[PDB]
Amino acid sequence: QLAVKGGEALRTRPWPAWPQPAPGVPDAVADVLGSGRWSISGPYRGTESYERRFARAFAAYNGVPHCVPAASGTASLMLALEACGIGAGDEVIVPGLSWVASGSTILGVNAVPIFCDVDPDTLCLSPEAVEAAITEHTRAIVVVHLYSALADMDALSAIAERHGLPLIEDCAQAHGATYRGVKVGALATAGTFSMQHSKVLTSGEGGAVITRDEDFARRVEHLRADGRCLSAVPPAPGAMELVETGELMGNNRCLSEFQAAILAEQLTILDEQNETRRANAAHLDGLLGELGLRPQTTSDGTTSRTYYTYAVRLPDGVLEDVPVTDVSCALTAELGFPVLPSYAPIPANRLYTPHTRRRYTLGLDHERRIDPKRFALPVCEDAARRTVTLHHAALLGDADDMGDIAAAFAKVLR
Amino acid sequence: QLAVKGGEALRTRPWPAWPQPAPGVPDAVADVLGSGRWSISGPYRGTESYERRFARAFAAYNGVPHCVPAASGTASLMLALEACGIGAGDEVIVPGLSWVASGSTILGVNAVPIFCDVDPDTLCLSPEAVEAAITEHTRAIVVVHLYSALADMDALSAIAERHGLPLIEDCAQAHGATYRGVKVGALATAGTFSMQHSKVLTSGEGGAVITRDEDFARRVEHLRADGRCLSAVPPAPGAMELVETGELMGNNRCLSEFQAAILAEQLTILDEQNETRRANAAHLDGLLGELGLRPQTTSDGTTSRTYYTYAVRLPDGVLEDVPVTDVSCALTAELGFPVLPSYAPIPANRLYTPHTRRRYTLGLDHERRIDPKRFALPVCEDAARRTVTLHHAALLGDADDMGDIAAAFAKVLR
Ligand SMILES: Cc1ncc(COP(=O)(O)O)c(CN[C@@H]2C[C@H](N)[C@@H](O)[C@H](O)[C@H]2O)c1O
Ligand SMILES: Cc1ncc(COP(=O)(O)O)c(CN[C@@H]2C[C@H](N)[C@@H](O)[C@H](O)[C@H]2O)c1O
Repeated sequence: QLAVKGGEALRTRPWPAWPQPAPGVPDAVADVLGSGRWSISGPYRGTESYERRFARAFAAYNGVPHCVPAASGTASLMLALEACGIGAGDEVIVPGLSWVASGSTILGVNAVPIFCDVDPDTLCLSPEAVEAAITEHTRAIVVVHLYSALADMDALSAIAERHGLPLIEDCAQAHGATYRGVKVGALATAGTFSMQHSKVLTSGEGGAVITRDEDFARRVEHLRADGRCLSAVPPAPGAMELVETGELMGNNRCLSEFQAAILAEQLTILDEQNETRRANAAHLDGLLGELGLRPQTTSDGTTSRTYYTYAVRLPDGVLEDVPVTDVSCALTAELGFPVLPSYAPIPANRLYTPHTRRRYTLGLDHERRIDPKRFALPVCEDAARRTVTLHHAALLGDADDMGDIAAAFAKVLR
Repeated sequence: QLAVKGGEALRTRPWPAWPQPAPGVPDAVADVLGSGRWSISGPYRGTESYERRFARAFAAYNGVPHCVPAASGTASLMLALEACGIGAGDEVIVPGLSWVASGSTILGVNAVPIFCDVDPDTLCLSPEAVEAAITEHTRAIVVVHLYSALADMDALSAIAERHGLPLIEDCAQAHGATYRGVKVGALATAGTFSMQHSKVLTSGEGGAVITRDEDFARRVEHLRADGRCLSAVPPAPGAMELVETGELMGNNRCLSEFQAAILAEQLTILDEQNETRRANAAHLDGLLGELGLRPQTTSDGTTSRTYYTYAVRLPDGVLEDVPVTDVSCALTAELGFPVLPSYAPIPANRLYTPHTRRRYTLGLDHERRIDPKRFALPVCEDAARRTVTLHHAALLGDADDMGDIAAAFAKVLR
């Protein structure tokens, strides 16, 4: 009966393509091609760079005054980290359940990630877990709005404010979502974004840092352009717009003109796309609830959700002896679309191997601190055993598609 | 009479635009747009990624079996360093005279850069300096083919081999140059490239690592894709092509498909554009020689030069107490094209401030070793005080263009 064991698939036809190119992209790219400036680090040519146009637009969209575009969400994390003053030996609190980059970025600026457990329904950083993990070395909190949920920002902001800690929102999986009507990434110290391929807003690769703090964005600017930042006023044509101010050392984490032009165009269809997903997901939550599955929920205070990924936990007492990879494999086969397990908890992820990397060999104390064996994360581990996920391309079709998703799940439950 | 001092400029006509888009780009990009895969970290869709196409193109272009593309010349360096096993506290020998990233990339893997003086005429890393600077802590040598010159690679390889030290060629400023017939970056352990805007091969932002060691490439691969590597053979369509091997922890420094596609197109005309620059530079060498200027020279054995930038030392006993910035500012106003001082030596570069980044505060002994105040680089200092430069866009025009350059020099020199 099951396709994985040679049965008939329920469905094999294609799902929606991703990404969906916005209509203005080829013109915007053509204009870049002819501009005589393909990165911000090239000389001023008399008009505004697409790096700036995008920054302006993305800032406006998130309802903040500052944005610094960047090469990747990995870069965005690291820039935001270092702009908070985070450095060698500082503890950064992070959720245990996220893509591996959530741990490796902290490592990459020589800080010590302090993996904290997550809420069992939303899978976002547990505030109770955060308070318990604060030490005298703690210097930042990173919160991920994971898959389709927002974290409990009222509680987290409360803990950050009390302790005098910056709170960074990693919105790689949440673009355009809103908590109490404020766009996610505009609620705390700084917001951080991926525009990698799979993300709801994408240029194949990219990122951004957003903030309400001018000095913060200025530090970020230095950190992404080798200690340079854009002049207040444009210079004459042929002169560098990035000035060697040298307030703070940096590296190059710049976003190309091509990618900036692409994101500006993709941004104009973002909300429409998120509406399509949102509606389909509302439909699915119902169908899957009827089967005893528990979809991921969102924190109280959330006013709109962005579905980067649909995550749903299997019903208690069903397939409890079958490894999730098998379950997810059988679903994949019925559906014609990947259905994958939840991320492993980071300290148990085979991709997280800091002792293999000589960059991090900083002597015994630091090696003890960053040893991932120190972290047990009951909720993350359970979620990893029990929760499967679908990428959001699956939410971009018809209401009928949701029926297929439910049919596959029902089939596999027997 | 000087334009800068109120007078009439010599030239106001515009100079060649840069970058020059290759004719296949729009179609290439449109192909990306509709492909359903905008990065390598997106699932496989039944055809080769542009990342693979460019990679294979650039490997073959350089005479070597392996190429791993990357997000920038900065990433490329850091990838190469970690793939040599460089980590915390290791010393890496580097030239004193180069863009600041040559220093900060080393710092970023927690290593201790050891700036060494250069050859007074080629401005490239001096063999004697390198030999003098070796210690039991040295774990690599990085050499830069600076501006338009190639280093003495036979001399450098010989020192590398004697000491059992890997030798990385930073070829950011030398795409397609050849030493004794062999493509630059194919001469030692690994070659790193920047495709930033201003470089001769560009996608606004981009880079590559090339090597003939398959294991080394595999390590680079892991290091750029968060501990993942492309499968030996493609998976089924819809499956991830990057596989979580667990062999080696990494970070995201992937290059987007859009950039990959652009670089594959721009590769097809690189040789022709290099020929143009070459002929203009030859002719300009003579003209500037007749004024007592000394053009940058290249190492014996160079079989062809890539001009990323035309560098030239001012004549001895002439303007010999006017700041270089002042001379370079005067030439610019005469030429309607930017002419700039050489790089400062990195330890004296205001962009180079380790003390400003708490990331590096690893302890007293480390902090002292990475203090740039420890260094003395007399040749770098002298060249920086007397050398001015023109980006290679100047070299893309006529012989009349070369005469304008000479005629600006002539005029400034009184
Ligand atoms: C919460 C969060 N924080 C930072 C990042 C890092 O963003 P990037 O450097 O753009 O990859 C991501 C990206 N995460 C994705 C996750 C995906 N499973 C993987 O295949 C992909 O390469 C990566 O872009 C994330 O989800
Ligand atoms: C020898 C060498 N090694 C590594 C790099 C680093 O490459 P990227 O990360 O691509 O900038 C460069 C680039 N250097 C350039 C130099 C230029 N003056 C500056 O305005 C520009 O932003 C930068 O890309 C280099 O020349």
